[PDB]
Amino acid sequence: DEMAAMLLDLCTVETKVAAAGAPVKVDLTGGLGDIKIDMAELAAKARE
Amino acid sequence: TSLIASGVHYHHPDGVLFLTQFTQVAMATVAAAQVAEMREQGAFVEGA
Repeated sequence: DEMAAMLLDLCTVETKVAAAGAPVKVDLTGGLGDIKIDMAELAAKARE
Repeated sequence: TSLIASGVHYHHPDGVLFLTQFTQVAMATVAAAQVAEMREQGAFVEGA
């Protein structure tokens, strides 16, 4: 429901016109980008 | 649709060719080129 809300906000009139002028790249990520968490463990182990 | 020029930014939802800064230029060149051809064929009368 949170992510759905983030997707609609891109569909707002304000961000629609922004897309008409130029392609809009939106980061809806929760800061997973600067994450130093090692996926070799905390992902695999999670899956395991 | 949109065009950015030297000092100016022109945006139209339909077309820039229908924007006056362009349209006038297009219209002027179209006619000037057509008459030049008419002049090359000599079809232009001296007393027009």
